[PDB]
Amino acid sequence: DYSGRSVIVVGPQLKLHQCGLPKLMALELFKPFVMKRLVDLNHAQNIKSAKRMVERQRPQVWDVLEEVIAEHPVLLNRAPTLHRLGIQAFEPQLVEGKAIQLHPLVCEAFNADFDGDQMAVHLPLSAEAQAEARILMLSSNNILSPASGKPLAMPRLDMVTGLYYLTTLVEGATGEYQAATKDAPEQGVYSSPAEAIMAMDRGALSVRAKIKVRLTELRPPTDLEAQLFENGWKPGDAWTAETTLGRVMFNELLPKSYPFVNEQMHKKVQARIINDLAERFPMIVVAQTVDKLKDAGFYWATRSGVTVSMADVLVPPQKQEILERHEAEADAIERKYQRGALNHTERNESLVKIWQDATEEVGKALEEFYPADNPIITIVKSGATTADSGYLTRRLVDVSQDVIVREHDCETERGINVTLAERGPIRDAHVETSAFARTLATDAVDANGNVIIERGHDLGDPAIDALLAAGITTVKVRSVLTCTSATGVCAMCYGRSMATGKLVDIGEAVGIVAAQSIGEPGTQGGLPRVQELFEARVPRNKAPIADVAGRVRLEESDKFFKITIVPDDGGEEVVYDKLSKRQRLRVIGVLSDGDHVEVGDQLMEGAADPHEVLRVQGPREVQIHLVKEVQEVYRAQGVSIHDKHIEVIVRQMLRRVTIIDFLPGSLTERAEFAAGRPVLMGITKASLATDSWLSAASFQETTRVLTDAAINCRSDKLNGLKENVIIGKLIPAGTGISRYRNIQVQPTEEARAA
Amino acid sequence: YLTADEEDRHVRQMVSVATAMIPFLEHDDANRALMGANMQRQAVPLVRSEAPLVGTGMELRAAIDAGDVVVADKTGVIEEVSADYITVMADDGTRQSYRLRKFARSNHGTCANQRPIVDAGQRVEAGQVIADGPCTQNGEMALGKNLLVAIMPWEGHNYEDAIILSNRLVEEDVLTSIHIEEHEIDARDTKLGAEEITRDIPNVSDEVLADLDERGIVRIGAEVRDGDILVGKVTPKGETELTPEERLLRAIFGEKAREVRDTSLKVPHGESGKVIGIRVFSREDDDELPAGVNELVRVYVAQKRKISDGDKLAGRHGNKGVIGKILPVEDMPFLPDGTPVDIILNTHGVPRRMNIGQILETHLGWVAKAGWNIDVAAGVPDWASKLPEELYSAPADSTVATPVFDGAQEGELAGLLGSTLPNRDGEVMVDADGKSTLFDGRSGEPFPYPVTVGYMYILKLHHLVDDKIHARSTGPYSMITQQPLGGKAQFGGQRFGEMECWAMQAYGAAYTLQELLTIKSDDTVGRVKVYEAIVKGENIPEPGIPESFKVLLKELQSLCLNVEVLSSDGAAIEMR
Amino acid sequence: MLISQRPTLSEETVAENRSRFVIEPLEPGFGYTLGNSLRRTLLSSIPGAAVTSIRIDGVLHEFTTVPGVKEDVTDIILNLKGLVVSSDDDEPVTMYLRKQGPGVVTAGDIVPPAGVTVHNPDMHIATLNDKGKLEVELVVERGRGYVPAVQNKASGAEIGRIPVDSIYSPVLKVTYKVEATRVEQRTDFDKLIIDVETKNSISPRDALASAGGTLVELFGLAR
Amino acid sequence: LISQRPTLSEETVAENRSRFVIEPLEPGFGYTLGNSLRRTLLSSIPGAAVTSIRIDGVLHEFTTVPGVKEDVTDIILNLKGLVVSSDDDEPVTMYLRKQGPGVVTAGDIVPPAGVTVHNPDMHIATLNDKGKLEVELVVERGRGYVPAVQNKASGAEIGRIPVDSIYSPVLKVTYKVEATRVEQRTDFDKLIIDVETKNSISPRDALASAGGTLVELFGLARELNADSEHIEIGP
Amino acid sequence: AYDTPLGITNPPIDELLSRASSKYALVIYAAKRARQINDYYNQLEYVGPLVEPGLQEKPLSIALREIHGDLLEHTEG
Ligand SMILES: [Zn+2]
Repeated sequence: DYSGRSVIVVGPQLKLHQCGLPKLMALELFKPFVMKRLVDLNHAQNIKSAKRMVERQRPQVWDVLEEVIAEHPVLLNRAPTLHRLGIQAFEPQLVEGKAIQLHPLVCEAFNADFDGDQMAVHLPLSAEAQAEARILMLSSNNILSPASGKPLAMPRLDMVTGLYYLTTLVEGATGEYQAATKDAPEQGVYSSPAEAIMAMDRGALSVRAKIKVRLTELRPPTDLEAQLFENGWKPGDAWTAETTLGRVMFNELLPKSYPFVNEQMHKKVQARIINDLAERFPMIVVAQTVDKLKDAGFYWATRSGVTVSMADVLVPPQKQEILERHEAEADAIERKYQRGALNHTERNESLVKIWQDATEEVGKALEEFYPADNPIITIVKSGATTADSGYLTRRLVDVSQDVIVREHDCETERGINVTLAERGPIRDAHVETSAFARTLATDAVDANGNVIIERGHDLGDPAIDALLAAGITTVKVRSVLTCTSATGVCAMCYGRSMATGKLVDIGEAVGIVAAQSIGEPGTQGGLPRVQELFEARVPRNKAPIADVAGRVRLEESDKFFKITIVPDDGGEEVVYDKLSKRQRLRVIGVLSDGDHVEVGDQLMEGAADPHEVLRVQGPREVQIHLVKEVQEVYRAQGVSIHDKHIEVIVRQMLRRVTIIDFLPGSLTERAEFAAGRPVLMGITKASLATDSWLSAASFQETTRVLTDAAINCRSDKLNGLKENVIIGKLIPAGTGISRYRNIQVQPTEEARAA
Repeated sequence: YLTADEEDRHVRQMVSVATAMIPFLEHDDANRALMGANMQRQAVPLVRSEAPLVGTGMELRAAIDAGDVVVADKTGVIEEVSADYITVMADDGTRQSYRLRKFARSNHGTCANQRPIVDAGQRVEAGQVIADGPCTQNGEMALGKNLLVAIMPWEGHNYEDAIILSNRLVEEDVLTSIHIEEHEIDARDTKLGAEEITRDIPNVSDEVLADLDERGIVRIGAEVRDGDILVGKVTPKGETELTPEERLLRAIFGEKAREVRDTSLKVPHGESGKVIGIRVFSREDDDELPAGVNELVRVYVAQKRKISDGDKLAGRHGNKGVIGKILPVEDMPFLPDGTPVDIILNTHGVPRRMNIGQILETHLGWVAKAGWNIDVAAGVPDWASKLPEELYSAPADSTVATPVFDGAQEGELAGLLGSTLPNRDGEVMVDADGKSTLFDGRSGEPFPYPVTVGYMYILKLHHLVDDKIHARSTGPYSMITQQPLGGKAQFGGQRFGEMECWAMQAYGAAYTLQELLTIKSDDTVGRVKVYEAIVKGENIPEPGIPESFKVLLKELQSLCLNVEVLSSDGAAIEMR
Repeated sequence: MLISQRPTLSEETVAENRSRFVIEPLEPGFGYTLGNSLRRTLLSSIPGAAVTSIRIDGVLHEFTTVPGVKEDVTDIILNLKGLVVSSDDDEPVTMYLRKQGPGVVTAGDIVPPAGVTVHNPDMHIATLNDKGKLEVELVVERGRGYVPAVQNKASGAEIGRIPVDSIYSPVLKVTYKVEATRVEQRTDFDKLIIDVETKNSISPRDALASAGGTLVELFGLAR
Repeated sequence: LISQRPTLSEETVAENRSRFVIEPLEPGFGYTLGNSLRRTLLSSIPGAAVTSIRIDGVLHEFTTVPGVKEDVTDIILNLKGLVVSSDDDEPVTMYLRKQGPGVVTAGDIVPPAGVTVHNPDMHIATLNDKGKLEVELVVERGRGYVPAVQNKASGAEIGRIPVDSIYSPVLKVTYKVEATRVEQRTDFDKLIIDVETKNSISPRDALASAGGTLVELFGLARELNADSEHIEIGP
Repeated sequence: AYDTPLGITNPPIDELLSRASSKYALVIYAAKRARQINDYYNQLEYVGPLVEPGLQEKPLSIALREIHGDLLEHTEG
């Protein structure tokens, strides 16, 4: 109940925390509410009169609607719902028309195109529900992707081009600064930022000019800030620098405390600057700062002067004619191939040189052919421009939903090593998804020298650069794989919440968030390989791993390969019998005969059997391997998923050890546990093995689970959150934990006196 | 014709009917073409049905073949023409007539009005068009209107797919379309008695009946809002066993508790319009109505639908978006004429999304609207070498046809923009680039850069905001499962799926989730308690047990599974 | 450097319905802002002079036909919308139009009551034939801007009457242009001309003077 | 015509800054008069400012002054902040001379009869140990913002520096528009105007100045007929 | 300097999160106080509003201002 939907239209004039609500919809939605207020203020005496008064849409009820709506949040949601950001809270504003007005920045999260999409609206009723919308699900509090930590409400597609244009620098623009000499003084300087505006309204100053002025309210750059003061600041102080008037107006949008930027506001830059703000400033600041970038971005997107027409879209006539010689030479070489002058490989290689010649020719024209100030290029230079995967996400969710932070610290010293941008004379490209937002298991000291960072630090981006100076090439960081928490995981092991940017809060259901963070791009060497890994199935094409360390002897049979490892023991030689030449050797360079090999190296390029490396290298390594494989697939498609998400899923695969024999049956929990062995099993098998029998029934193999559960006469403790959802109980996560649902709210004796 | 197998023996046809009507089809991507064709068969008939200004040769043959247009069977001359019928006196001496469909409802509620295009004393020929169909003008398909377009991003109101229109399109009824809805209700024999429809209703004021006739059906030409009565029907009821508090008022006010219950047709929630016609079928006289039915009456309601913010528009090239805003004609980017532009389309869709043709019919649209006269006296420019004669000169507002795979070529288009005759007082509004200096109608200052302007042919799409907006606070509840459902008088409830539950769990909002799944959907006792709580202003009550779960236990028990609730203290509980 | 010479407003004529107006002298960057400040007011708040509702004896609603006529009632309403009227009497008043026999009904066939006048009698309304009898009344009211058809359920008109969209805007098409002269030696100034065109219900001077009165009274920042 | 309800309210941000709000208008009247107000306040209010100066010792030296840290440019825009109201309405010449080390302010300059400097504490330049300064100033009444004129382009006055003239007292102005419920429709204009002013005149008085020069400006058009019944706007 | 928040956003969550352990505690924190305030407006005596209320302020928005002012203390179970 208390729900509705309609088609959505753009809301460029809205604040980030707001939404346009059709009056009629808001009327029927709040019907019961406006009925009480309509009777209290004695417009109608009995409730029956109030109902007919709203039903007939009497003109008097529109004033009572703004009063009940005020500061009463609503929940918007668009199907399909991929991540938790697919549902957010907004401040409802009554609007004319039958369409919902959605803030333009939230389109990224909802993946909401304005081609006619519809959005649903729900009305939180109780106090706890309203509070959850105001605090937990509010729009302006959720800015960062809960998968990569990257900002999502960052401007896009319109404001990008607009901001790009505003800050760009044009040579010889009207009013360009000139250091006049010997006849008059310099003409490019200006008294204050306001004066330049008066010179811009008049034909004197072009916003994209290279003029220089003295600012008294913006903060100067870091390097230039030391030379000028080094002791005081410029809240009332002044200083001069040479920048475009636009770059000035741009920096005005940022916070006063942030240092001057002075750059062409490239697409990539705005990500940097917005990222920095989230770390240094509270949420409300970033929310308001992104709101200001929207207005400016749009305004200048209109004055940008970007329109398509005959000239811009025109494809160069010369390109078509140049390819004629290009196609005749590629064909003329084909006529020589048949004659016998081909030489059989250079001819094929030479054709690529012909074909490559056209590619070079189009580049020879491309930027010279279309004037540098081309609107199609400007859009490019600025950077502005199903269920099968959701089937996998369902198994992901069902195997990790009960994974929630249950304590602040487990106090374990165990951890895992991060490469941390090694191979320098050079930062690793994947540090942002492996080292960022972690916590140190052991202190990090550079010898010889002082300890660079103390154990248990947040390992923010500023810390990496500080670490980079020391020349460090590895780091030990806590992880949910090594966490020793009896129930769930601990905050310190999990680390920083991607959404909040601070330490994860106890009660966060990191399991579900992990499954979503992984599932969303699933719809976006693909899903079969990912599903092959999480289900723990033997690789499609098996690849052998080294069973022992030593040198290697390589032999080539007919259509086969033989690989013998000469151990350094040196004991029984390890021989890997028959290996299809179709599945060629791995790479170090490419492996050759006589190279040294370690206890776990993959001998040939391919998918190693996870059950193989488990028996060989032990549980801790299988997790490292699987995460490396999964993250490599997503990395191949350009998807940024922090390792901790994948790790949450992997942790649930090694939780049980086979016994089957000192005990009745196998597959008892590691904590539950007379010798057992570590086990690797797929998510589907792992989730069906949960202790709750109605959770396993609602998931898969319904008939099977009941029969075995009825015989064993099992009893469900109703501990997991799935169960409580079915019977209507409070899920044991978030606001449902014991610690959080027993808070006693009493006013201090000191406050009541007032 | 060539046989399929005959293709091996010896060595525009690939285009469909909907596809062959997209001008500049060759330059648009194949995928965009099909998408554009689907949207042509998605348009709705407009009251005025203006023909496309830049089209292709197919419109004429396509219109008459559809069959919704009136074609003279034999050459002759008309005798009398009235909105009802047209009759032509053939030279042969025979006499033929044609009754014109007027405001007939289509399958999906679209209007099927025909218009007469001929006059008295007019000669006609065999196969010639006599009257215009719904979406035709003078014999060719008119699925939309021609509008002035500016391709500037206008301050985020046209953000990323949305569109902004002039208020003119509302004042001038250019995009206005009529829609007709049918309603039905019947009187039959019942188990208890016989259904009877009449003006008398058990409990009503004389104002709701103020629009009903004797029989109790709404009178023709009446205006009906949501919840009003269309047909007054009543069915037997008993035993009543009315509550004591109900009867005490019955005696106090002296209103006898009637023996029958009200089953009367009311207009659905969110619908409104005038009553066009009524179709009454009664068993009394004639009328083969199925066994049990004693009378039937159908009500036809129709409405003029002004183009509204939220509706969907689209061109023939696959571009579609919602009407994001409608700006007053005043504060609209307008040419130096003071000529406001109709709609403002954003440029962002274009980058590497090819849709190139959409820009071509925009320039050709301005050429066709303004007229041209090539400069061929001594020049005879090289670009017009391939051109046909006397196309050189054309007057203002002329129509143009560019068949798909051989239409106007690129070079010729450029030359046509060079010859672009003035507007009333000699002056040029569009350069050879198809751009012009537009004046921001809200600030007054011109837009610093030349903006592309032209005339494009766009369509009003099938699904409209009025039909798509839904809202519900409380309404009907399903029988087997108490979850809400919207039947008559829509009041349908939005459905909160598992994926939505996943997100709700991810946030940690335990209460919001419980509320949605228990007291908003399935709690037979909770939903009523929260409604009582809201009206009193008291705190929201504590949720109970979702009826879905209760039914679950019975389903397990029906399967011979002894489910036991197993409380910590009493150890055995019956839901009751 | 005060160059003080109060602005001068000059009438002019290009046609009967429209006529230019030229105001000089003015400061820099003042023409564009002032011009659109009047255009936005002209196109909107000039009072009419419009028709609210109509009533045809033979018809009860807009979606029927009249025996004999060529246009349906919905196509006649669309025609009736284009008519430009003018009324100097407050308090709605009704016109009449009765035509019989073959011929063509036009705006001239409409009999205006005392105090109103039809300014484009040449307009085509409907074409009648031998059997066609068109008896129609029209209610003229005075307002401004564009008002949607006031439905007869909001006002108790009754079944019979037909509400129609009303357009009170005597102004047809407005534009402007400025010829600011930047003088290097001395005396920078601006000068604009506006092009006001009306619907024949009032004159360009009448409209501009009405728009001027609105803005003048509206700029009450003195309080 | 009778408009339902206009109003105008004022809230002060600082001593020389204030927000003005008009509520409610009739759509789309916000954009109509909005841009015309900012245009009037900025370029239509009479005020006096500096046109051109000349310094002793700076005749063909491009950028340096002896015995003072500040250079040519830094002092030109230092003076552009000088606010002085005058009724002479012609290029009067004030004079500033201070000897010895020390910081000169806008109070050291001797104002001729009719000119009154409003920012005495304004910093102008810092002096070297054992230094003296003598600068000539040309002040004339102004309107808006006139860029620095070319000195003569004629025979000449050797060693004459024209400077950008900030004639109007209003430093800068910007406007916004919002919609508020009229109890019937959501779309009713709300005009927000943001004016930062010189201490010559306050914002309240600065707005009325723009209101008078604008209402009398439109009086011409009203004079043509004066009986077309435009809009009442109540009392 | 984070300019004045509008309606729902005020008060900022950061300044609220200093008054409790987590964002989830803040929820229950203000929620139970909201039920407390609304009971006082009808009728185990009821307390509040400790802060001078607004024109028509909702009890949940009152409890958030109260928490921002440290006017009450809570204990987690
Ligand atoms: Zn841990």
